[PDB]
Amino acid sequence: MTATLRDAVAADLRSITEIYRESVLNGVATYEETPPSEAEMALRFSTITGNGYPYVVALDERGAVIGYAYASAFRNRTAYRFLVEDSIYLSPEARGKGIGKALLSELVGRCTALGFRQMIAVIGGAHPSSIALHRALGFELQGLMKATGFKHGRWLDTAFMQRPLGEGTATKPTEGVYPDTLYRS
Amino acid sequence: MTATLRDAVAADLRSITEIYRESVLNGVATYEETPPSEAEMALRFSTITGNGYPYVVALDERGAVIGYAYASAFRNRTAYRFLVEDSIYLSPEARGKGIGKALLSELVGRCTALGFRQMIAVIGGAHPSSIALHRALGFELQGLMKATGFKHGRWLDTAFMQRPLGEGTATKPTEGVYPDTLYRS
Repeated sequence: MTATLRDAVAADLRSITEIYRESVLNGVATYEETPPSEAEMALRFSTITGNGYPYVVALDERGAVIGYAYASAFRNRTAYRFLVEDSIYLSPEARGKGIGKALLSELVGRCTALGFRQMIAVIGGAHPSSIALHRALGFELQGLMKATGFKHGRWLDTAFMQRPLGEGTATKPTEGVYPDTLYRS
Repeated sequence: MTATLRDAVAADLRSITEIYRESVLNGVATYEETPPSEAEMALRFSTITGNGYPYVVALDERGAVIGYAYASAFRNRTAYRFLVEDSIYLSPEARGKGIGKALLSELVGRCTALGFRQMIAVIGGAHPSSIALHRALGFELQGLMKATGFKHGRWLDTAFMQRPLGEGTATKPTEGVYPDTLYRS
């Protein structure tokens, strides 16, 4: 079935926070240990969206948020301004329904339209299902940083994947229009 | 000769700031574009050293600072606490003299002694002499993130290298002692 996506709003933060909490506690996708409060998630949302990045939710048939995704900086240093990193979190019962693919497709398309040139995924635990999702969307595995995380009493590998966006490295970005305007001072 | 190294102090701030400034303006080792103020560099210094990470300077024959290096988090999320990232900056005059190797060796040694387990280098521009320096101290190239920076009018690659520290992945860390005590909330 076609996923139902829309941009996230403030009113989604409670559900976002719950989804992320489950991931923090039970998964390896995030290397955070203590679930952030809704207030903290809301600050993060404010910052990401204030920087012009897309932040979207997936909805079930009744309109409830069952997953979310956003792009943000890999690192917010000037020279990295044309690079984005994707983050995707599905509630357990939203998995296996093509919703990850839809969220990632949305991020890829949005960031293409906005003028970013490369997208990186930093995959906690190097989980094969997350690697495969990204591969499905045209990311290529760039490397595996072994034993870089420690969570749930285990050493974790961290996979790095990358996809070009739009013109990629082929052209110079247009001066003075977003996202060239990020991180300038 | 053998390099002269010591821990950085507040009195080294001007030299640190000026060395970094030159790197910001002229180089690809940092993807920052605008030189930070001394006050900003001070905040960074305090933060790094307040987390227990080593921050050292190299001196010339007059005792003046001619290079510096530090370790810090790759990302400050809990599960990354046993991972450090190295940063090394030499003034133009300190180059070609083995000082880079002394500084890197010092960071490796210190971080090993302190109980970190992995070190990553994120090498701006995939600069060949930086890659070579790191390879000589046992780092291995993990991946090349193509066209991830844009500086001086050109697309830059970013190389990721890694070296295990001490026991590496072979044992579990000791609970309750540094650096297990970092990023716990």
